Amino acid sequence: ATRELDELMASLS
Amino acid sequence: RELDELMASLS
Amino acid sequence: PTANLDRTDDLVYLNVMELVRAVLELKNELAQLPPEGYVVVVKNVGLTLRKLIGSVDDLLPSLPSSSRTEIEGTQKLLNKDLAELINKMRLAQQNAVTSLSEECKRQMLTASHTLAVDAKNLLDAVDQAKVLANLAHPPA
Repeated sequence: ATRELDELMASLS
Repeated sequence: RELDELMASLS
Repeated sequence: PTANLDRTDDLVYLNVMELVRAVLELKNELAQLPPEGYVVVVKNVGLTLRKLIGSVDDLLPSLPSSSRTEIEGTQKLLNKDLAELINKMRLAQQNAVTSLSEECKRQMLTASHTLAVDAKNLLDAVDQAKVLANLAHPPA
């Protein structure tokens, strides 16, 4: 399960 | 182990 | 303190240090850095966190299900930790030059700090789990 984290990671930059 | 010293470095 | 194990092949352990480093960069660079410079340092913390979580997920299979749980436990918590660090960073950016200019930066330092402490508690459970599953070896 990694779906939530790369959500935040996309949001910045 | 020495990450502890790295840790107390944050304090 | 932390367990003394063979860290040479502990990708968890290394990812923890890196994350702690990134967190450490942030701390003594906020006072200096401009608002657009906040995104970069918070990004590195995020980057080292996803590295970390990836190397823990790779392990989670081969280890006891009572530990799978509090590991997945703090893994969830760490996302919640990054969420807050981002949002406090965005606030800090948008509230440069206002009343809580400084107050938002204190919140960034808090959020990142607690992120570092949680990551350590992740390492700790991971260490215990490797032991409890005959997986751990003493320093070489």
